[PDB]
Amino acid sequence: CKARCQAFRKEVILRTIKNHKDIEAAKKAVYTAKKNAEINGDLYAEADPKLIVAIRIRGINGVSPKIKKILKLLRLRQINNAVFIKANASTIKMLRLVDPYVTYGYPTLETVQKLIYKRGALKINGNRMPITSNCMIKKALGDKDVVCVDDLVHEIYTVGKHFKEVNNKLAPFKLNGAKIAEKNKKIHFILGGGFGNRELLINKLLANMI
Amino acid sequence: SKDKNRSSHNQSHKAHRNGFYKPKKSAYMSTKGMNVQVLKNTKAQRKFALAKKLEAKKAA
Amino acid sequence: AIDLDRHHVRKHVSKTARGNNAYMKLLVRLYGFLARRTQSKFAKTILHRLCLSRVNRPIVSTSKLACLMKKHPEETAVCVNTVTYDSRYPVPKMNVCALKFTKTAEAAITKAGGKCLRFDELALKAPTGRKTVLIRGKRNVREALKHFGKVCAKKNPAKQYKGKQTK
Amino acid sequence: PLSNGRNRRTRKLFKRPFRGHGLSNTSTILHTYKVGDYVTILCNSSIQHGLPYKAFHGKTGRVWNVNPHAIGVMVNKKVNNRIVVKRLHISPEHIKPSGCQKDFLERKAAVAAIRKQNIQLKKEGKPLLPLPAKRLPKQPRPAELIKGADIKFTTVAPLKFEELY
Amino acid sequence: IKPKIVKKYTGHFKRFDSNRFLRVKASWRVPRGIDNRLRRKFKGTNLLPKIGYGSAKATRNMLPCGLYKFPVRNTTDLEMIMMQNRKYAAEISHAVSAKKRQEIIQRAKILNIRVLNADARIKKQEVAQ
RNA sequence: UGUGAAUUAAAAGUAAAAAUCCGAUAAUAAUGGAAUGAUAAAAGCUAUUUAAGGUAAGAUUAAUAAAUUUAAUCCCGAGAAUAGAAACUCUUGAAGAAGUAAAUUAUCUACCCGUCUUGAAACACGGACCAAGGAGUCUAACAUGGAUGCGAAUGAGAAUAGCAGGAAAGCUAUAACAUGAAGAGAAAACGAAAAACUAUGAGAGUGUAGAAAUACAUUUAGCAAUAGUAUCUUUCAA
RNA sequence: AUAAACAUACUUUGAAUCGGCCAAGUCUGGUAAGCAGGACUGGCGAUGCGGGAUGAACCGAACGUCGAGAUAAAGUGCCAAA
RNA sequence: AAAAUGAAGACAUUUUAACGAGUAAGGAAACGAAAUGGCGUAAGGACAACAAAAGUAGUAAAGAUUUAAAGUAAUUUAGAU
Repeated sequence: CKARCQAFRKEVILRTIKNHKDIEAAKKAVYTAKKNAEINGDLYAEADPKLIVAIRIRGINGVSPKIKKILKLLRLRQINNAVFIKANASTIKMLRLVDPYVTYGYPTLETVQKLIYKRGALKINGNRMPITSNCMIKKALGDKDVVCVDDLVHEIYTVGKHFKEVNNKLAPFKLNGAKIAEKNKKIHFILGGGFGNRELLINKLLANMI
Repeated sequence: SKDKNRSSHNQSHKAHRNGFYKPKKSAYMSTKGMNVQVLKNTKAQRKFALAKKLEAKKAA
Repeated sequence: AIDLDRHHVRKHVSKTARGNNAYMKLLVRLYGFLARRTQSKFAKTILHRLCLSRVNRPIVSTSKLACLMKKHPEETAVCVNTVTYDSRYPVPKMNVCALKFTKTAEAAITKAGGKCLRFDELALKAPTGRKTVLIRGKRNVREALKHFGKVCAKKNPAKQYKGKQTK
Repeated sequence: PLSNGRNRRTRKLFKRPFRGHGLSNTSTILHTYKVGDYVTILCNSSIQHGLPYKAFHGKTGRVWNVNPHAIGVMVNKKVNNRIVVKRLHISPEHIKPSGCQKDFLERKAAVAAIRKQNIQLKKEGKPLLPLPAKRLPKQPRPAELIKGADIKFTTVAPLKFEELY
Repeated sequence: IKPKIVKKYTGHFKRFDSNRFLRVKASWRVPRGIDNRLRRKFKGTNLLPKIGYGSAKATRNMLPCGLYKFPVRNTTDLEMIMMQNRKYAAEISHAVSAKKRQEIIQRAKILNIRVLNADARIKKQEVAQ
């Protein structure tokens, strides 16, 4: 009967060990290279970020038609909505176009974990169901070799082969309110404002928003 | 009683509600007004293939 | 609020037999159960066609049944509509399942040696559909379709509703 | 407020290229157009007979019919809220071969060359080569290490303002 | 056993301007005026009926005693709610005489059905009796 | 002669205490609450077994070291198997509880309705007050559409003629005709098959697999619809 | 690359409407105008809510009935919560 | 909207998810998983104590004035005079 549940349980454990090995091993290699570059007097250029998290800051009223279309193609259809975005020349230009309406940056692993674990959900049969078990994730993304929520987190964070199929299943997160800016959300974050690229400082804003 | 003459205001918004209706595939496949000799060549082959097909259908 | 493309309106598909006919309502229940349980595309097709309106359920004559069934000798035509009789041409032997058979059409099928089933007998014999040939009648042969459009058009003119002094 | 003439507002549109007057090339009338080709309509004001309408200038179309002196071209036109199919007949003096698919035709040949070797490799039993990778937007650059022996440093600071007068 | 009946708005939705004119009754009518204060939901006057005020489906049409209403005109009407005496309650119609009301009240006690007009049209047995 | 930014020697120091500043962060936790709930067993938690594991960091020692370096033996130990436990208090109410209504007070809140208008609370018009009456109806022709009957037919409540019953109702009338089955031409004069073709498409099986649903491969079928065709009737012209 | 199955393609029948007004890192006539007329977009009209004391258009944000919490524009001597 | 169930329960079925501003204007009736749901006025044809005396009514009708209850509302219900 339900002897497969233990078989399912162990398999999730085995993948979790594999997933954490990949993230830890890749992180270790960066430190070793930085350590050796300093010894040899070289210069080390860190790799550009691959994952971007964008949040919709401004409402739905008074938006240009071209800006309106882009925010729909990024699934930022509501204020205080977060999505993950693959970083390339195509998407970076799009985010610049809608800069006054979004704030984005590069998330850490703990940010990705807390977003998926607390505010995560999937689109199953047209229904936005929150994540409640790995059996609901195995059904949703079985053919994409994602069977557990940890596998979901690892594929998002490392931007794997099936990011697009995995990302499109995740519904855009719904976040709470938080202090957006120092001055106001009418200027860029560089000017002390609210919108624009926050680089690694988006994690602090997401901490108060999750 | 002078009136405003003309405005394009709200005309692009109206045009994109039920947006630009593209033509179907059958619109690009019309052959009216093609080459006269090319039409003669195509018709000659179609009549040759059809007659052969119907002759075979008659045998069986 | 939320910026959607459109708001949810009722989907324009019928999911029940139109009208108060008690027997057609029973057929919808019979095939709604079969489509749901057997999960067969055939019962889904019959259930979908049973809910079309009268104008969307055009007739099929014995002449078209004869031709479509020529290379299907041991088969059962399944047409969700009335079956009329084409008096111009002979009626071969065939088993036909249809909503209604015209008095002249049923006698022509019966005399030739065929069988005029209804849609409950077919569900009893071939519920999932095994020796069936799905058949539907033509829709564009209606006289209304001639007059649709602008008759002044250069490509496909309409047909000019007649009236005062229609030369 | 303009007039509704056929060739209105063409002081600059219909002007010839600077030092590009007179007769055209000989390649224009010697180029062979086949059905399904991509062409560009470019009105040549030097030839006033059969000049295409000024709204089609610069549009890219498809050859749909080849006539003894004219080349049929099929472009798309935009109307109130729809798009219509326009079928024109243009002499080769007003059209030009289009390079819209030039890059695509390069990938088609690269794949076909690879697929031609695979039937050879599969015939001889050797493992077969993979097709070229798909195009991607400029990806994030990976981690790179810069040697410390061939490096010079330039200090950057805001510049003291100097009068241009 | 009886659930908690929650009413979202216990007041009355009175017609606009009904408090100023006697010709305008208090039965509600949606204002269709192009300049109407209420229909534009001005601050201070933005109280209109909506589907959002509807009470819970479970506790809808339920009397405060915890039962529903079932009007009766004779003794045979009671027999329709004798299997559901924990769900319904007899309510003698307003035109039923006093002689017939005793028969209904006497029988409803036999069938253990509550009557909500138990002291209706009673005789003058209030003083000197 | 004194202070002294900075630098230098020796002692101490394995370079994690505490406090403040500066950077870095915010979340795991503990203790008090608040809003809406629930009350019963747990994929709870705890105890006993073996042992995947502990990637700077569970401990110690060794070799050495600007190490998230390499070993050794100790500890703890996830899975799994075996045994474990939750049924409560006090106050108020037929001397009127909880709720609800009316009146008054207090804080907050509230411009005249209908209408034409880009825009009215408007110094724009109608309106003193109440009751009753008060405005998309009927006839005729056409079309679309939803339900209905019959179907190359449909109607024949066309007039009209009969029946029982006494009947402005009901029933019966091999029937003139209306619409349709054939279309084009101004008219004379005519009047439709190569028993069709091509493309995509609805349905039905069989096998394998994941394994729960469901997905892949193969055989067959070709309706509706759209487009394109060969052929045929009429017209100067399809 | 991204998004898209209550997707997409529509078909038929029909209503109302074509007096418009405003803003601007825009333009033309004019000395200028809360003047006259245009290009692109967003609004008001058809729209309430929080802020600008008050205001059709400005700023935030668009509304089923509610409870609790972080927030937006913008504020924190009293009116006035800080 | 999608799944599940379905001759009759009942609240116009059960579960899950998204959604809910609005002038002019549209959404006729019927349609079991119902192609919007309902309230009110009058008149016509039936139904209304199933055992042969079969809806209410001089043991007090309709109307009127009020007191309370049900419904988001249109309105309905009952008490007293």
